[PDB]
Amino acid sequence: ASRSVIRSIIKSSRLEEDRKRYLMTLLDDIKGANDLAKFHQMLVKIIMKHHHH
Repeated sequence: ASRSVIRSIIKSSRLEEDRKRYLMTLLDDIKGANDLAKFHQMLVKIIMKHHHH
């Protein structure tokens, strides 16, 4: 997905702030559309797993 969409998903999430910042450092190191898409795919899985507690 786009960097802006991924950023918003992390920022709006209920993850611990330091864990949000961790994910942003990873995102900053990601390069390319394919890799951004894979990151977003991982991210959604993480968020939904965390939410489902």
